[PDB]
Amino acid sequence: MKEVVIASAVRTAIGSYGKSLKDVPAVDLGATAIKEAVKKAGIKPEDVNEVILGNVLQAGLGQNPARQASFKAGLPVEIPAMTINKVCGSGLRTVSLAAQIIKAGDADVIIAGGMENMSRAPYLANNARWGYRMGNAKFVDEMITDGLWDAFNDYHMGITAENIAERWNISREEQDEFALASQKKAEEAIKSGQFKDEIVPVVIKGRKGETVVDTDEHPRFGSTIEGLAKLKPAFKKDGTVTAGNASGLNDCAAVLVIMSAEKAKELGVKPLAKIVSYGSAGVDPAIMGYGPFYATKAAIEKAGWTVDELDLIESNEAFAAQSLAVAKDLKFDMNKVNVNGGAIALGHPIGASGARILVTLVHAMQKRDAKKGLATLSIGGGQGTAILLEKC
Amino acid sequence: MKEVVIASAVRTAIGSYGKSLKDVPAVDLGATAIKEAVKKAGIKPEDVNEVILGNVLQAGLGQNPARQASFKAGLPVEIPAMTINKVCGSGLRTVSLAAQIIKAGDADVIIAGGMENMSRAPYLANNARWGYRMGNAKFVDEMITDGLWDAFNDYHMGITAENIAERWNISREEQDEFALASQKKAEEAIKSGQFKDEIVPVVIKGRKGETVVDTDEHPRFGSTIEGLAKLKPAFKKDGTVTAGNASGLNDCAAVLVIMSAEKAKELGVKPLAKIVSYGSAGVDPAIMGYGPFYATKAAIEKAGWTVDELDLIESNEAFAAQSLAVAKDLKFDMNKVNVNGGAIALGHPIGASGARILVTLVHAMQKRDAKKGLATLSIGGGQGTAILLEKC
Ligand SMILES: CC(C)(COP(=O)(O)OP(=O)(O)OC[C@H]1O[C@@H](n2cnc3c(N)ncnc32)[C@H](O)[C@@H]1OP(=O)(O)O)[C@@H](O)C(=O)NCCC(=O)NCCS
Ligand SMILES: CC(C)(COP(=O)(O)OP(=O)(O)OC[C@H]1O[C@@H](n2cnc3c(N)ncnc32)[C@H](O)[C@@H]1OP(=O)(O)O)[C@@H](O)C(=O)NCCC(=O)NCCS
Repeated sequence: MKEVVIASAVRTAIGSYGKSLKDVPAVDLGATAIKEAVKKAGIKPEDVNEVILGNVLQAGLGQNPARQASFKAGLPVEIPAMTINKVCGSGLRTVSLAAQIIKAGDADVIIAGGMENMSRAPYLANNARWGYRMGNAKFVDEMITDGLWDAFNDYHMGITAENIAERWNISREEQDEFALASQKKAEEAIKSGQFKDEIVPVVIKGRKGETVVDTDEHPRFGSTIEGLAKLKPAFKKDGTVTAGNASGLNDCAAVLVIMSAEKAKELGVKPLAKIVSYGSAGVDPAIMGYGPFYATKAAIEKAGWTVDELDLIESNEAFAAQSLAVAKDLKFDMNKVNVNGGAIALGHPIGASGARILVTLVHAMQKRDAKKGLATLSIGGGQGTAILLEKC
Repeated sequence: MKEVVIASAVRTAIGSYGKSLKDVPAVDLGATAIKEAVKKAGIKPEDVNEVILGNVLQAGLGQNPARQASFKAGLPVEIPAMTINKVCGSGLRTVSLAAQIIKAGDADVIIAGGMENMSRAPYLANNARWGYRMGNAKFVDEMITDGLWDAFNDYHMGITAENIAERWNISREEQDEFALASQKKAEEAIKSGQFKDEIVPVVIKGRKGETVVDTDEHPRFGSTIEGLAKLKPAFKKDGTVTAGNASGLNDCAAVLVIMSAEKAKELGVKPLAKIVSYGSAGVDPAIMGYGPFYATKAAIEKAGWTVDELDLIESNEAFAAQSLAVAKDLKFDMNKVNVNGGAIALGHPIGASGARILVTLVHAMQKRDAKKGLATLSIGGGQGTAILLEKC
């Protein structure tokens, strides 16, 4: 097989629900990231063979959101594009799909990653076409239905976290301590400039002014264990899961240029990392948060690695409960996990999230000179996906 | 690299808008086709490595429609799934994506295809979440916006068909004659049993009864040139494109089992066709209907074939105008094109359409003993995709 590398890795800041990125469509976040990713790779727009982007809340975004992001980015109309939906895994899975297509001999350069604007999701009327006839009906929150609700069990993803808290015996306190540690890591990383290299600014041009968004806004600086302990349960009576130990609803795009090592050499690109292996797996939807266990095991086996060999790990924090279960069973050294904070603090912009963690991983590997890295995350509907990277 | 084969190919009947399959969600049509494809292929569900399905109108369908179809088919939960949106080409692109993943060394057996229920598309309120504040707004038809409207030029796909008609001087009369020919061929094919081997019946459990849908209902038997000439332009004043010479809005699923030739031999499968090559291409969105010209050329070049070596062709009839343009420029022998009718008569269920013409092609190739086949179609947003088959 051809070897496959990451040439550049870029993301917008992660905006909070209804806040900083509320007026910026997902496809415009995506275009902002694409332009800057192409520029950071040091290639020309004409060098890209395909665009593959994750997006989950596609409702009313218009034909083929990936194609829209591409066009708005200045990429030639000649380049094909497609939009992938694997829920939370979308943005990570496009990167392994890119690797697969390159290994198949069909391209040398692919723009991958994902984009999401949860703040902009519509409401739906399911029976307006042919009519309600009589009686009240549901005005459906598309964000919940398309992104956050289990289609088999008829409950919120937060209930899948409670299921994991119950079965693995992970206490509210353990969940709150994990959340607090993520907040503290995120604050320290932001203030020490760890994200400065990876974040492309988004310029919001209104009728009257320009505003620049370039800082993650979701973290709660000065978080305390007492603050967390007082929070009410978010999903069920007497639940362990709360807004403080669950990831948020957020807006972001994150994009990587993926290439064959031989194309990168030819074009003078200095790659950030090699994509070593990857894997995807399914699990019972009721415990979807455990998906990364199987996906990580598959990818590691494929690579001929072990977990102990890993230098840095990004394991997406959909919920403390599930992150803890996964870490425990994979026996992670928690000092190597989400060293710049995770999604409890930073947010979870579902379509983008997988790509966002990989962006974060590859920049952290460069800065810390770490040789081997893992990114993996859980997927609503009962899946996991993972990618292993090696420094070039 | 590994050789890639099609082990089975099945579709539901194509229902008309608001009619026979109005009460059957896309994911249920998909599940129906998946179960029958796995059966026809002669494999176990546990031999399947991934499910990759096209679906365009995802709004309110719940998390990850491909996973839902996979789950409702009875496939084991350990199998991963993802949903692809490349508009009209979604269903065909999943097949070449499967071939790429297999060629990459990452799987041996993939369920691919597409599913769509256009009758069931919701209406949307885009600003219900944070408020309209004041003034009337749009109650958005999600089928139009997500499937049929150009995101760049702000007009219907039918206007892209007028554009081609104007550029190429394809007259109303020429479009109507092409339409009539498609209708006659579909009638002949339906009545002569050509679609019997490929159609899986859909069993609808109504309160009143149990009903079975197993026949394509869109064709209009006894269509006449005079009947076509009386129709009004559907998209612009004094236009050439009408309801009669455009494809319809339709509901269907079409699924294929794709495997390495090595695995097929190990499992005792007798394949239907080898996948020889494939391609995708982008064009200006305004002339999207021309996408197959470039896609087809790429595929044929990769294969080192020529157009005149083709024994059967399925070139999707999004509109008579664009089918006629692609056909003139690729120089097709029209007697080998859409021999069982095309989408003007049969319908165009967007996410499934590209898989549906591939199903139709492979069955037609076994019936007529043809050696080489091409499936190609246009994509809204200015793309094309194509697959080349050689009969085993
Ligand atoms: C949990 C959830 C319902 C909360 O949504 P919300 O009510 O809009 O959340 P908010 O961020 O507004 O938080 C509400 C209040 O909780 C409190 N809160 C949240 N995090 C806190 C923290 N670290 N410390 C103290 N208080 C906190 C605050 O009081 C906040 O009010 P404020 O913003 O005025 O201070 C939502 O984030 C959610 O659904 N998350 C899970 C997402 C998910 O399932 N993703 C898919 C994973 S597979
Ligand atoms: C053209 C379009 C708007 C028509 O929608 P519609 O009005 O719902 O179409 P209908 O099937 O109801 O047809 C309307 C009337 O036209 C007439 N008609 C359609 N096909 C006909 C034919 N072969 N002969 C005679 N009359 C015909 C009929 O009178 C019909 O009324 P009836 O069924 O009551 O007899 C719709 O099919 C469309 O938008 N098609 C294009 C889809 C598209 O763009 N797809 C994407 C491609 S990239």
